[PDB]
Amino acid sequence: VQATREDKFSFGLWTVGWQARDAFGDATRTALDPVEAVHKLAEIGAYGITFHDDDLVPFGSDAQTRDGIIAGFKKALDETGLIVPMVTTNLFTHPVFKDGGFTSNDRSVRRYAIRKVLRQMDLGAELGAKTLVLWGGREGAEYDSAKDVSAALDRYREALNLLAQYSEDRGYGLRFAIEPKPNEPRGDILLPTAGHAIAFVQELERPELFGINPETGHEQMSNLNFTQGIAQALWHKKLFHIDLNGQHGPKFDQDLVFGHGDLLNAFSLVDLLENGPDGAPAYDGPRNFDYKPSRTEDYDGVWESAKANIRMYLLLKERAKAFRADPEVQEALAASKVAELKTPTLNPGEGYAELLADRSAFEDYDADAVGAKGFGFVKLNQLAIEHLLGAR
Amino acid sequence: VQATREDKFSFGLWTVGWQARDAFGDATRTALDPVEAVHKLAEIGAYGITFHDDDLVPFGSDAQTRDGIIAGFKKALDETGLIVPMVTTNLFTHPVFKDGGFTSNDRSVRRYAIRKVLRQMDLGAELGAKTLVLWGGREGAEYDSAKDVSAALDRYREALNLLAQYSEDRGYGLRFAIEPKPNEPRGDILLPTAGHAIAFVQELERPELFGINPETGHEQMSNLNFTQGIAQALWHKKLFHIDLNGQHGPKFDQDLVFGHGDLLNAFSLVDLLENGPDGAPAYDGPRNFDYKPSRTEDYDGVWESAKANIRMYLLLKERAKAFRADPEVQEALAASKVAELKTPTLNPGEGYAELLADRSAFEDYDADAVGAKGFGFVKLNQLAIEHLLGAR
Amino acid sequence: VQATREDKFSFGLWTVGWQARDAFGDATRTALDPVEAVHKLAEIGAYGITFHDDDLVPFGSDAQTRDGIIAGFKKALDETGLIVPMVTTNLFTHPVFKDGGFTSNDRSVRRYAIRKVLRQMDLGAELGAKTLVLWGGREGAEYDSAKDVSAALDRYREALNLLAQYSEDRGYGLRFAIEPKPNEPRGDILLPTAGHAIAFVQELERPELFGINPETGHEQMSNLNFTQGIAQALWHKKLFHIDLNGQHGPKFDQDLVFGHGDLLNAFSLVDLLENGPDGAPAYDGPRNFDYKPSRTEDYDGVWESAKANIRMYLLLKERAKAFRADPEVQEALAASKVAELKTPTLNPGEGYAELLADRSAFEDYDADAVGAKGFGFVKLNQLAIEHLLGAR
Amino acid sequence: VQATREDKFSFGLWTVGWQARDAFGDATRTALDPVEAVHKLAEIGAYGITFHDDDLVPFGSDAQTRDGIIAGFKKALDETGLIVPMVTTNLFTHPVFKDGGFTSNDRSVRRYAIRKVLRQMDLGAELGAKTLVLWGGREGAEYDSAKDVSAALDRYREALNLLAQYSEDRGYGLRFAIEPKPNEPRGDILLPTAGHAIAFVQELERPELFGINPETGHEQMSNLNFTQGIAQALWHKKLFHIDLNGQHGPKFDQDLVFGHGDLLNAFSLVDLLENGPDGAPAYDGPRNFDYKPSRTEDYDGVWESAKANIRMYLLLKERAKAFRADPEVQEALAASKVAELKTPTLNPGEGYAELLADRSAFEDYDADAVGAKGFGFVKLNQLAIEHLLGAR
Ligand SMILES: OC[C@@H](O)[C@@H](O)[C@H](O)[C@@H](O)CO
Ligand SMILES: OC[C@@H](O)[C@@H](O)[C@H](O)[C@@H](O)CO
Ligand SMILES: OC[C@@H](O)[C@@H](O)[C@H](O)[C@@H](O)CO
Ligand SMILES: OC[C@@H](O)[C@@H](O)[C@H](O)[C@@H](O)CO
Ligand SMILES: [Co+2]
Ligand SMILES: [Co+2]
Ligand SMILES: [Co+2]
Ligand SMILES: [Co+2]
Ligand SMILES: [Co+2]
Ligand SMILES: [Co+2]
Ligand SMILES: [Co+2]
Ligand SMILES: [Co+2]
Repeated sequence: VQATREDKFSFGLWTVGWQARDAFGDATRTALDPVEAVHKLAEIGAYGITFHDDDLVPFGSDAQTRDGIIAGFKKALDETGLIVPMVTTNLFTHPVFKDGGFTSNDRSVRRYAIRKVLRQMDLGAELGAKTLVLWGGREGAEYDSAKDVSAALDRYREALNLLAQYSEDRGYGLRFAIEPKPNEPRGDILLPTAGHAIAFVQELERPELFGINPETGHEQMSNLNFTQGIAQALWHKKLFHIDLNGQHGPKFDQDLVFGHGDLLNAFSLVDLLENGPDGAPAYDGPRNFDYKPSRTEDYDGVWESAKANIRMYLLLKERAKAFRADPEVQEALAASKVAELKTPTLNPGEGYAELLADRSAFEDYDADAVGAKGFGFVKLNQLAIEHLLGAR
Repeated sequence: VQATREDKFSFGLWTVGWQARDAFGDATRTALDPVEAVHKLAEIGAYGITFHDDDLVPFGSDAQTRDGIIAGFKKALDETGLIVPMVTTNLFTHPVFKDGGFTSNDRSVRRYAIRKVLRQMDLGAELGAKTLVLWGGREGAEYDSAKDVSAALDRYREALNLLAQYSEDRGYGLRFAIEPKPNEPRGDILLPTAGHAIAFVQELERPELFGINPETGHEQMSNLNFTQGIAQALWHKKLFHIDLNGQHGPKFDQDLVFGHGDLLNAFSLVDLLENGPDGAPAYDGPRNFDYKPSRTEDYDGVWESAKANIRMYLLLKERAKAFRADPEVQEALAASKVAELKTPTLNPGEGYAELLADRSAFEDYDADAVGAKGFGFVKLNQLAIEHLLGAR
Repeated sequence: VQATREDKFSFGLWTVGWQARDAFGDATRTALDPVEAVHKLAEIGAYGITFHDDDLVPFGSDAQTRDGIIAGFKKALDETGLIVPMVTTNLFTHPVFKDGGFTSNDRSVRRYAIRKVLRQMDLGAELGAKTLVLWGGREGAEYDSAKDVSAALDRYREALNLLAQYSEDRGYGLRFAIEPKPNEPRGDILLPTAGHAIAFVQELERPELFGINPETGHEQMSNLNFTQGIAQALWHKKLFHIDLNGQHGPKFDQDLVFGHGDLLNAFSLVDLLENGPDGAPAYDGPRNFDYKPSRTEDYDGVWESAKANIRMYLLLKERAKAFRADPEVQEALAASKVAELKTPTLNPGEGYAELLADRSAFEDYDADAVGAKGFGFVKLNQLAIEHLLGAR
Repeated sequence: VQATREDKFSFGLWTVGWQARDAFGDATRTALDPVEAVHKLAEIGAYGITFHDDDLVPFGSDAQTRDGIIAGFKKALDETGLIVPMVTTNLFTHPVFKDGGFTSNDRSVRRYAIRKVLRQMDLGAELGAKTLVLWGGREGAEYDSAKDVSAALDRYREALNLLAQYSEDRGYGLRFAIEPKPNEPRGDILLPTAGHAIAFVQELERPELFGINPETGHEQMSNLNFTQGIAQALWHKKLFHIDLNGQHGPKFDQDLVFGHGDLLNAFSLVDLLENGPDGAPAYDGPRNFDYKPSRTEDYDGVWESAKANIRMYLLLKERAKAFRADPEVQEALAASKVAELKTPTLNPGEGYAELLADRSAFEDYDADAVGAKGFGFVKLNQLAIEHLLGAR
């Protein structure tokens, strides 16, 4: 397979552009020119690109410099036909953000953070972005007493309400997606899982403008089931965006190519996204790859790794399709009663009164006999893996 | 120290009554008599007792026996002065619940689970319980293709809506607390964290009636910060109840005495619960110990371990108060700007327009000078710890 | 694909025989007769069976019963052609072993554990078993002050040394395999990893008679790389047996079918065992499956899962073979310099002085230039997954 | 409590000198001058300093430069009375080491790695160092097919045998300590735990010269019991050095101050090292703090955090002593039979033949009765914790 713009594969400028300076060593690669990055991505099939303000414009560029950069950027976008679906702001690199942006203990830092974001919203709106992604990487703590969480969530909410206001007033029409992460770089990060971020969003002034941008590895850093969490995000209708990558459980942030960590979970994720209700995908935003080319690689390895993300997604998609169209899989699903979960437990018009009255629901229920019937879940799981292995 | 009824220490009947039959070996202790349990716990200082229907009344007890049992139990309560703050239902032991109660693929099991709960609701109502705790231990899966999560959430919701309805109509006045857990016994349990459970409750028909019952060990099973998650729950006003115990990170469910796992996090948690605003506790519900006396112990070790839960909470409370009252701590708190997070980021009446007009928040802001100043967090953490060690 | 006796797949009687009584619920399956188990497994393609003394003969059977059971068992093996390659002893189920067998703090329990084992050694020898597997599931602790580790290691060694003495003297010719596990059932188990077990064995009196029996899920419970750990056991020549199963990182012991956990690692493992030096396998013992049919299944599901293990292993082998046989893989391997690690760092007869005199090894070495060339590892890995996926 | 030279606290130059440049942000502190560090460390009570070659002399310094730094360095040592008990080599920062030093797939880097190390050995020898620590941080892989583990161990061994030959010919009298780490910076690092490292070492040519340098946080990254691993290292007599710090389970490398992570295990660890065999410590080497002052701190914070390390150790030492001196603990120890483990299982001159003849060890053994007695481990643990809290 080959990707089409229909696939909606995007990459962050900072993925293919990571110079591979890790916590223990120097960069192994030279910087990638953003224009060059646009051309290369277009060429591999990406439909869009995303970036943090500071990825494009060096922190502290004068207006002439910044203006020049933006202009060339837009020219490259025009020429390749790539779009900018989302934009984001770097609130974690500069020493000033060492205790966070929106929730730094220092009031002046909080005011500055908001201004940095507003400035990025303007640039996003001008490039046509539809969503503003917010990754509060420095919002959190290494020690429990250093941060008042309640005060922190109030401050977080306070900054976000202002951003929605500004957008709505300017008629920018942006949506906002909060990106959860459990830890790294802070010992513990606020809004640690997709669950925590959805519950928070529900407390904003204009909740309908807010959703989440969950990332594969972030949920796997807590050993959570990524597909299962995505399923819940879809049930809430809060999956505004998605970051795809690979990770090997609880350890530092690996940012591997999507599919290179937990393959089986990658497989069920692609099944959930594409084999949505009514034939169609359950999700229609960008399929964003938020990964990093391993430090052992050079620029050839960088493009290889970019192509690997798309290949991995398309291969899994193919196998998910085949899986569902297999009459033996259907038979297994029927035997496992997967679809029976979709039928209400209560009959149409039945309330507690009638249920209470139904002797077959309690008084005459043979718990023991039902408890002895197998669900055939293992056999179903085996068919799924055989499809993934191209054995069926 | 000594526990008072005002401390509100409660224990589940299944805690001191755990016969220590684990996944790999037989019970090392004989069955605990419920009346004895009531007597024993009243003696150690508990103010209330909780139980699952099946802890008290053997599954499949005839009306006569059931009544018999309840009546004796009520005497014990009477005699002792213990109350039943919350009640719960066992939807995980009997083989019929191997795929869940409320979200079992099998529709007949779902109907049965509802009926089983309704009945405990009545008993609870009759015993004066104010909360119904729901632990969906078998709601989940071992294999991704075996459970439609979205359908399961719909069915979970459908069952809860009905319980609320019934409670309201019978005038039971119950509140409902969902207990999240990441895994064990299912490979992955639905509503894996406090966050996922709060997000869910928010989608119910009478959300004001639902909250959560987070457990120390459940959150630590995913290596999450328990204190920080409880802080978020209180922010949301969804801490209906709390289960206290100990755990040593991501491994099987250990159920150790509270403070026997992550000691630093038990300290910070007691601090958060008791050193609430207006001097007073941030939480006024039962401090329930949901733990297990280790298998190597006999009944002496059983009572020893029950008392240890109370001693641990009281010893930590004592140090948390001393911590807060220390002038040097007050000095560290100030240097760390912990309270500055409570002051709004914006001046009263300021909106994006005025913030954009402030050159000092961006254009003339010296991020470099601000980024060079330290927060003094390590010194603050060291003082907290010396207070915990009784070294100050 | 079809299994042959030369594949040497074995199953423990306790695998397919697990009644599914977990820590939270009652058994969902009836007991499996050992004889039926023998016919069933011979039937799905296994070449041998393994068992715990107590799996075959109920703890506390008189010699008449015991003898009767052994004779029937022997007939079954007889009629089916299945062998008993290894035997083990249950030193974890009975309450007496709550603090361990060989390392119980109680001296009487230690003497008893040894006797229990000596007897199982007699049975194993009579059945033709060649290896005695020892899984010290109860050796360890929940609390640090409860167990003197040093004393524990002396006592573990004392017992093992006697076992070797006995076998050697009765001429049983047995080999001993220690099975490492990090936790469950004890909070922490002694000799937690393949490394710790190997180091320990090196200290015995007849170390040549001792090795390890590492299990997939055991090493994954610590988020360790199973394949890499086996590679090290092979380098030391201590891989005497191997238990295969699946697990999803650090959580309770799942014991899923082999390959249903970390699929990518299951792949690299088959590759390591089968594509040994010179086409031939690097390992020659039994490929034992120590898994459990999920609690949600009935006997149909049980036989299904037994076959899933064999299937998984043969599908993976087929793909690992193809991977290595692929000229493009062979080319990527050359580019990544994988085989270059086999060339000694030093020239033949080169020592520190010749090395110190080689200016090209340091003085004239261009680290910057070498530092910039990529290893092409992403590409090589992408090739491996495409083979696994059957896309190549 | 104040530190003495007898306490033997040492710090690596790179601990206090860490500029806080992490994987996600710029450095928040300026460079620390080495002479300054020696002076500041002498002042807080450290008895020695350690360093990587590159921490002292910038990579690629000419000889004049290199020579001047050493001379200055030695003068500071001289003036303060501080010693250099161990030295190490940076085989992880420079890009040339992206695939490892001693086990790089590239043969020229391997040769270069050995030369860089021999050079550091000469300087260590000149400074009086007695141990060479080797942390193989870049040895491992991100992908299984990228690294031939067996060949990697051969090359690791080839290099170490050479280092030993050199030291021994020259009369340096060094001892070598391998430092294990499960991951970070590599996805999986070779010799991941203390056990893997000890087993490896037993395979070298002059094993008596090799041991390990385990680090608190490195074992905890795998959720292993650090005290228990140290106990096993002591039993093998391979504890040549120790790195102390704090960590909160499996997540990125935190490098907190000793005791700021798992406080309970920090306590049992100090009890193990100090309440040794006679009355005397079980370990006699340096107590090295390999930690990092949090990114949120300035140099005031740096010096505070250095002191905190020493303060945590001395406070725990004090409590460990008090614990063991308590008659109630002695009583709890007696009831738990801790000391009974130290008594051989067999009576003097008893072998399998005499054990087999003892009907009481099996035939007449009342296992049911023994299994019913408790060990009182919880009560013992509760006494330990109360000593820790200064509650007794
Ligand atoms: O782990 C870093 C995180 O994954 C980051 O890349 C965010 O996605 C970005 O700052 C918002 O788009
Ligand atoms: O881990 C089991 C869980 O913690 C359980 O004990 C519940 O809390 C109970 O079913 C509701 O009270
Ligand atoms: O986790 C249980 C363990 O894996 C067990 O099944 C052993 O392998 C057996 O006791 C020795 O063969
Ligand atoms: O994870 C960093 C590691 O702990 C390191 O600082 C080593 O100790 C050093 O390279 C050898 O001393
Ligand atoms: Co990320
Ligand atoms: Co991301
Ligand atoms: Co629990
Ligand atoms: Co609970
Ligand atoms: Co096992
Ligand atoms: Co096993
Ligand atoms: Co370290
Ligand atoms: Co270290």
